[PDB]
Amino acid sequence: NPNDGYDYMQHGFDWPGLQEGGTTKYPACSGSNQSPIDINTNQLMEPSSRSGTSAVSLNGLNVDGAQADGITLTNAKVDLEQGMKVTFDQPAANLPTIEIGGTTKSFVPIQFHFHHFLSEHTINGIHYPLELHIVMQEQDPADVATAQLAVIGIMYKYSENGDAFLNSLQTQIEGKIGDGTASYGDTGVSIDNINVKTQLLPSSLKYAGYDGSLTTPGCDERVKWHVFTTPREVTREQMKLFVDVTMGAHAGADVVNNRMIQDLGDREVYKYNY
Ligand code: NA
Ligand SMILES: [Zn+2]
Repeated sequence: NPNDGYDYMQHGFDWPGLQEGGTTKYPACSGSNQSPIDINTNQLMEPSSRSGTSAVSLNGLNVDGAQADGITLTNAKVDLEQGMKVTFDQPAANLPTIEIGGTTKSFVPIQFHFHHFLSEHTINGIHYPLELHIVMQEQDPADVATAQLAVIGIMYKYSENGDAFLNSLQTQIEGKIGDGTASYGDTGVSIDNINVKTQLLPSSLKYAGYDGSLTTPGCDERVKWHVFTTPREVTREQMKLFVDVTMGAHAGADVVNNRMIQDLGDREVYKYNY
């Protein structure tokens, strides 16, 4: 019930073949620059060998939000259903940039969401219990439907010590469910402002970048991926929030919402800040 024309029962294995009225529903899900992928750290190439795309200048994302040129996601809201999407007022200053096809472009964070219980990307063949995707869109694109996107992927490994931001989100949500001001399935539920640098970015800026796609249909190949290789931490107790919210919203929802890894094909993956 959460997604419309597809689900995660086969982790997307079925997506490229779905047809309706003898017409293929998601032709781009069969492309050759699909995401997610495995990140083999011993095979990462040097950034200068990547044609057409530079490292991201994190700018305001990597400056304490309390600072003048630090970004704070404001008027933040979370959807109480699978993926727990968080939306907020569009940042307009200190935007991160990426030089693409020779042009430096600014990127605007538009939402962030989660892939819970199994990560979409793997690092050296290993999955993480949680992967956060901060989705950014190039500023003023020609058409929003075909806009260049940049996504930041952040992993969380199981640990005996949970993450601070996840704790706050869990506390806020569990509190609103408890006092009746929010119900599972509600969308755009208010939550506290978020300090990108202190609450979301991991402890090291090391990341793997490559050319990829959306990991949900239509799988459009318009994403510059930045997968940070140092994980944050999460406890099984914090992971319970995702099940409660996901099944509380739709009894038929898939609690493990990861698309399977895809063929790298002729792409290389590059290492940044190593
Ligand atoms: Na600030
Ligand atoms: Zn995602």
